[PDB]
Amino acid sequence: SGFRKMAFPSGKVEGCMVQVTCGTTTLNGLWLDDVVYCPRHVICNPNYEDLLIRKSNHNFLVQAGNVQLRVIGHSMQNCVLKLKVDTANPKTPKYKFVRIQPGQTFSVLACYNGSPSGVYQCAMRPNFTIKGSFLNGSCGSVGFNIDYDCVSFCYMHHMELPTGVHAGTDLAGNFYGPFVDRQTAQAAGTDTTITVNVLAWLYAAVINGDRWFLNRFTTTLNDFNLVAMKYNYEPLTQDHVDILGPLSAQTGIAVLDMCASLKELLQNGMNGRTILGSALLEDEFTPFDVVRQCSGVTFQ
Amino acid sequence: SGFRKMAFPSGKVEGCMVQVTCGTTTLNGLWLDDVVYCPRHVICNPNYEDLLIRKSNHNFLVQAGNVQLRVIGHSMQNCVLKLKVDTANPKTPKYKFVRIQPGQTFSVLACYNGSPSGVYQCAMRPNFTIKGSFLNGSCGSVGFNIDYDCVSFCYMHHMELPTGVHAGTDLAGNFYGPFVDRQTAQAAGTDTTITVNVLAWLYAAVINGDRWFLNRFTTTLNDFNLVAMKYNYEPLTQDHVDILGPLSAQTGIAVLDMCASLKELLQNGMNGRTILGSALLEDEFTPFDVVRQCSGVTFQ
Ligand SMILES: *[C@H](O)[C@H](C[C@@H]1CCNC1=O)NC(=O)[C@H](CC(C)(C)C)NC(=O)[C@@H](NC(=O)OCc1ccccc1)C1CC1
Ligand SMILES: *[C@H](O)[C@H](C[C@@H]1CCNC1=O)NC(=O)[C@H](CC(C)(C)C)NC(=O)[C@@H](NC(=O)OCc1ccccc1)C1CC1
Repeated sequence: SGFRKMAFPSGKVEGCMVQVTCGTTTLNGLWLDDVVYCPRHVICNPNYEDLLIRKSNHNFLVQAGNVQLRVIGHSMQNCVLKLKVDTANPKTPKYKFVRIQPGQTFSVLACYNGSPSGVYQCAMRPNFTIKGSFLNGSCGSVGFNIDYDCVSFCYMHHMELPTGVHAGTDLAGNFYGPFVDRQTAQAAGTDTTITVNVLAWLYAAVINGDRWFLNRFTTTLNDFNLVAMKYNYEPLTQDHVDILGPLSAQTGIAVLDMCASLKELLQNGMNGRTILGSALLEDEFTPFDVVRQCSGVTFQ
Repeated sequence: SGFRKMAFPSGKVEGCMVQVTCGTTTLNGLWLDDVVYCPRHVICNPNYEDLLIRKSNHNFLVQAGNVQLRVIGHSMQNCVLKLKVDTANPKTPKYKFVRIQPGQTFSVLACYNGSPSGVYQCAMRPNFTIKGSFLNGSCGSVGFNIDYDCVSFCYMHHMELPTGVHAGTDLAGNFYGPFVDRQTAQAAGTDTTITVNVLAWLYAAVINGDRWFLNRFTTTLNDFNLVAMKYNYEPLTQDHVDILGPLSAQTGIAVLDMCASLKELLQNGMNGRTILGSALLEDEFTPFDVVRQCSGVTFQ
């Protein structure tokens, strides 16, 4: 038992990170097959693709450790550079590129100079930012989930907004949210709490022996949603309730009783008590995250 | 910027996890060179020396993916079994076996049937437990730190105590804390807060822009101590103050002044405010961890 913020194991992603140097800018790249994916602003109100046509293949130093990968061709797909190199990465996992939805979580392998520094779990916030940990040179670090043996890359890091939150793209180069890879003013937008995740985390708490917050008040999805709007919570939908099925069925607490639990926590606070070692309602565990961890799902 | 609970990348440990089955008991083992380390209760108020002498090398199916490893010897060092096998692990990294002190952190690569499930950080609490995430079948999972390219193995899991906390050994088989690997009633003992860690996380907060908790008050080492023991915080030594020097100089906040901040936080609480997104005072970040995350250090 116990419950912790758990990342995927990152060896499948570690074996892909490369350093991409161009001019006096260095950042990270993702080497899959004979392609290196990286943020286009390594070539830097830019006209990126005017700036790209003025580039040559030999202008791009790609270093997989202490071995120089040589670029045989390049193209730009939205906000990512794709660098065609002369070597297939023999450590290329089975992979896909996916675009995650907000509320969904993923592991970030933060890198600098091609080298993995640490791994941690993030959620895509409702305002299309992530609360990451990223310094100068961490761009090109990827987020990912694993299913069985296949890596689903969902995030690549590009920028930090003034409120200390982070913004990036999928591996197709399209930003999450209304951000651009340009050093002009832009703000994260107001965030909201991922309600379905909070409820998932309360189930996890029950599955682990935290029941002090429970009651047997019930509620309707409509009455609950009136309260969710009052406290800056995302609306709860019947689809959310459905995904919460397995969790409810394992604990014996109907979704709508646990929603009534959430409501009393929202109106009365937690009153000096902690849930799973936290004094706040945690919203970065999906239902799938709860089920995987509380049942020991592993990955080949 | 940002500060999140960050694990070492796990791929060097991933290449060393195997499945160890004996009788009907399966748990995880660590395969370095031609030796597989695992919890000794895999051969299970027993008598382990008697139980071991009754075992043959063929009783141990050590299973590495789809490559059965032939056992060709065995021995018991305290609570760990050492299974010499006929193949040296080609993916053996540079490694060390270290016994860590309380307050020190490490990453845990939770595993099941020799397959990684996730990675996360933990601290050796002062009562020699850890607050992990471990189910049936997770024994043999290791805790570790990474330095340049060297894996310092420091923990191997064995058991969960009734409070939901977790107990284990170093890789020389010696338990942390008074605990024994048998189904005899044993409780964790009273835990305390790692004061030096809380102060380091206060600095992380400062480096990341949370200053609301600071003040111009100051204190003596003993006066702040007089307060820590009131609140179950552990003594702060002058050795700890020294270790906080780098953080003190980078922020220009003297440690005894940060102690004054923490003192005020202990006597008044957080009163609705968060620090680094927590409403409790976090103690599972060492000064190391802060400097490494807030400066970006990597691992080849
Ligand atoms: C890639 O290594 C870095 C990562 C940044 C640096 C520290 N933390 C990070 O996540 N990315 C950048 O340096 C980008 C470069 C561009 C903009 C993608 C070309 N710059 C930023 O992250 C800057 N953010 C920014 O420009 O956001 C909009 C903004 C808001 C207010 C005033 C001006 C601009 C920020 C580091 C300076
Ligand atoms: C190895 O896979 C497991 C890991 C445990 C299982 C659940 N979570 C974990 O971290 N280890 C065990 O099953 C041990 C086996 C021994 C005792 C180490 C040989 N058993 C336990 O963890 C059990 N706890 C226990 O025996 O603690 C002492 C105790 C306390 C109170 C009353 C009696 C005994 C418990 C999981 C079943």
